[PDB]
Amino acid sequence: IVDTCSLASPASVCRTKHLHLRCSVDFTRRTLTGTAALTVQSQEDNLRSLVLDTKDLTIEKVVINGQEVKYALGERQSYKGSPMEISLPIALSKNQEIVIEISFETSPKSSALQWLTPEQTSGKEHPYLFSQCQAIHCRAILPCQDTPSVKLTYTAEVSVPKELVALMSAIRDGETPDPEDPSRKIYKFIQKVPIPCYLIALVVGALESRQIGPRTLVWSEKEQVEKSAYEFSETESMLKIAEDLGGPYVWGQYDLLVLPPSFPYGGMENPCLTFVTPTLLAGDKSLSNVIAHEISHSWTGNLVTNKTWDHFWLNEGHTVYLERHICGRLFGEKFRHFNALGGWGELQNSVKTFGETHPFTKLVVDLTDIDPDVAYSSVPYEKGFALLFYLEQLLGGPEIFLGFLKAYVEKFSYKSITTDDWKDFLYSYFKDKVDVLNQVDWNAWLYSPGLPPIKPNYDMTLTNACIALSQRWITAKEDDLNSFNATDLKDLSSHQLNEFLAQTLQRAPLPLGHIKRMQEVYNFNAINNSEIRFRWLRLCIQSKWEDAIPLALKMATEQGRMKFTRPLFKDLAAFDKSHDQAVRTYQEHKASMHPVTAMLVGKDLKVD
Ligand SMILES: CN(C)CCOc1ccc(Oc2ccccc2)cc1
Ligand SMILES: [Yb+3]
Ligand SMILES: [Yb+3]
Ligand SMILES: [Yb+3]
Ligand SMILES: [Yb+3]
Ligand SMILES: [Zn+2]
Repeated sequence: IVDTCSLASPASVCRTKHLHLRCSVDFTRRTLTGTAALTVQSQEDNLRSLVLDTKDLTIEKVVINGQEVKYALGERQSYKGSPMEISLPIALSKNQEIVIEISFETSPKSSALQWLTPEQTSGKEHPYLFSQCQAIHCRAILPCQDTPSVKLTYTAEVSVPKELVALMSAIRDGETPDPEDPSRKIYKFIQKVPIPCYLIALVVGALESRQIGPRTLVWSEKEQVEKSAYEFSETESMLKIAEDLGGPYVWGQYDLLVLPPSFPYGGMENPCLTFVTPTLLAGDKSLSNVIAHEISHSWTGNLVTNKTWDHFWLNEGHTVYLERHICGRLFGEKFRHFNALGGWGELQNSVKTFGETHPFTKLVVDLTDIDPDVAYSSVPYEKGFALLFYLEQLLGGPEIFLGFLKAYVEKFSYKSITTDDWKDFLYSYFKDKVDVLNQVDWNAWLYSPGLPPIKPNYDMTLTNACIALSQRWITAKEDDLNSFNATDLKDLSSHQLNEFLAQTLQRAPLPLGHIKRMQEVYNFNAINNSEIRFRWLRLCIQSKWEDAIPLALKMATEQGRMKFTRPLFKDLAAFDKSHDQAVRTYQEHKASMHPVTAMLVGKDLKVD
């Protein structure tokens, strides 16, 4: 099967087995410079050339067997970058391995990287760099077969200014002063478990660590360590549950890195070092499902991997499925159902926003000539989850379906698979239930746009109070507003508060007087919980409350998680009173934003 997002030679032609990366980080030039040594195994007879992905890389030379070889860069193909063809000096037989050492330098404009000035950090004294390779940005750091169909181990040595610390998606393997430059340090890393390259990660900054479990340090700038250690304290208990459900955690360490506010995603499951947004820091551990999610990826995604990005739902549906099982183990089955139902609500929202015929409301997609970053949404997460929850109920319940899950992980560990591999295995595992599986509308579930053909069964117990309060507000007239009071919230958890706001946002706009009264009685402006504040601010802006404009602009820019930043900017652009402010604010912040987020918000706003 073809990876339409990669220009490199496919796995049927050759396979990278190992990367040795030696590089130096230059904050003055905003470049990573060094060598990438790829141990490549031929999958063909008489192999005489191969192609790697690159994007905005400067190649100095390519060395094989101690000598330079011929290579050429093809024309750039937009978001895919430029293909790099390398002429092998000796034809390779099948299964023969060689080492190809490429000397390269990244561009400042690397879409994989954000370079922060001291001013953009917590500490204000030192600059900061972080990577984000998923889906296809690893090629903007180093030449590689940038496709999740290929898995490799890696070792790395990274030279940085001595006042800073480097971390990677790997086990830390020592530091020393840089023997060539006393103003620098060299940090070493080893990743002994084979991984797709999208899992390669690097951060360099003024980082400190705190131990929070037997195999977990939290890393961040000093200003955030204390809050992060508390917020994620349940990590080890989640890892133990995850091991029970998925089998052995094979990666050794499970560290967490809390990035600066411009980190563009809730989390990234980089092996040995999950990256998360500081917008998780609600002060009460209430957004810890994101940690449960990233933990779960150590099985579904990092062990069993999607073969191409068209099959991304395999990564996300199964991970959300495991995530909600971890939460259910910790807080009860009724809570698992509460979050499952909330996820269905997010899928409804996506389908409504995209449109019920939109190609990216399909579960299995076709990314031919589409930038994965433009396609990305919560659909593969929630439509994928819905399919699995539906199957769980069809096939005899969670205990039975968890047996399939563990078997599936065992079966495909260290491999990259397609939707058919998954469905073939489902049928084999549940062969005594084929008659039931054969009545599943597979083509609709997998390939039709819109809401899925069947909605699962959800327990309503923790949801009822959220809907009831939302409905009171929606059905209230002016002469009913007096009856609302802070006592309304006294028995709602933060999770239920968030769901009340989600329910209400689905019916937005509300009358302006309603939203004013809400603030007057509940003081939602004072809540720092990022998920709650996000929905609250969207509700205010869509209901045309001008007072909320500065609050929404501030949330949109003072952090950069796209889940929040993109919709806030879009709501602000849609509101006539804030439109010009939204565009100008974007234009003022554009140069200092994450490159991917800057591109997407700019497209969202039609700024060019
Ligand atoms: C979430 N991660 C931490 C950052 C974004 O990572 C991506 C993962 C997959 C991707 O490609 C798609 C998008 C939609 C449907 C199918 C495939 C695009 C981006
Ligand atoms: Yb041959
Ligand atoms: Yb400044
Ligand atoms: Yb098949
Ligand atoms: Yb009335
Ligand atoms: Zn995920």
